[PDB]
Amino acid sequence: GTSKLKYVLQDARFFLIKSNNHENVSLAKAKGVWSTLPVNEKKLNLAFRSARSVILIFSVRESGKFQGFARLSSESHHSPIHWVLMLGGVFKIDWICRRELPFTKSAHLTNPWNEHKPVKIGRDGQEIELECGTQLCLLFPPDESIDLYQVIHKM
Repeated sequence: GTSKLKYVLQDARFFLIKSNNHENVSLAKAKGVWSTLPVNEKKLNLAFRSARSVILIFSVRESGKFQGFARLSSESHHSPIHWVLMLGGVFKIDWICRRELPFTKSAHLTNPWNEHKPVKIGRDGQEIELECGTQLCLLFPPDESIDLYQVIHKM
């Protein structure tokens, strides 16, 4: 069901994460971490202290899809992660959906914080407005392997 998901998304902040390869999103899915460049690190750190939930939505560049989304559980903090690359600290994340979603299913969603361009268009780190980000997350296929009870307890 979607109800606990809606609870987690309530008044959350959303950010578009662009990755240039699948290897890094596979590592993120496996180890519950992410790292980004400092301009985005400072944005995410400010947003983490600001909101009940800060959601990253992942897209690998040239794939035509989003690869899932996750929730910040930490601020960035400085075991070396062997990304396929000046980086910042490491955020710990909790995955809410590890399922893909093709851009063709999100064509009706525009992002007011990026000139109302379709939500798939955006620089790495681009913030997604509340309602667009919420509906984008609800578009993903339900990930039956994930239990949001643990995640709700961290709010």
